[PDB]
Amino acid sequence: FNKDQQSAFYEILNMPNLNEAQRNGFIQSLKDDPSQSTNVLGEAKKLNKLQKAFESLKSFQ
Amino acid sequence: PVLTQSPSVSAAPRQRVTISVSGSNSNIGSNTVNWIQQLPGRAPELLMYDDDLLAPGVSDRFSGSRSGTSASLTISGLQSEDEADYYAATWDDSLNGWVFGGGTKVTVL
Repeated sequence: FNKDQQSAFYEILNMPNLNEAQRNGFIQSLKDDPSQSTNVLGEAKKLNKLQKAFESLKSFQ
Repeated sequence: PVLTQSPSVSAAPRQRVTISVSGSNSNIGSNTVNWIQQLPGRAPELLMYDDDLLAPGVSDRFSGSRSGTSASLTISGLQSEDEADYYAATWDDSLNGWVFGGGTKVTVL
């Protein structure tokens, strides 16, 4: 990996509100699309925050 | 509820309305805010997350902000369909869990 792919990869490995299909999808995207690693990371962060928000909704009911 | 929202706002169609929530250092002061919408007689749904992002399929007439220990939700071009109870949600680092407001009822005339 280049530096961008490697930093996006490490963060994406750790995200607790991704499932393994999503995580593996973002990691394949980093491999396929190295010049957009920061974009891939942004998409993964948004999804992680949305699925974390869905947990707050479950807690609320 | 750990978070403080004003219980009710009255409004008319086509106006803007802004509702707010007050928190403290270890909840809103440290964590991004979510908004939950409960339409009359419907289950609650996610409206907004990460302070200012729209949940999938939510109208771009909703916008949100977080500053210091406060957060706000603004509804533009108010519609009869917007009459609902709006609840704030965030993580609390002192309680180590989800905290919520008691809801703001928005009535539309």
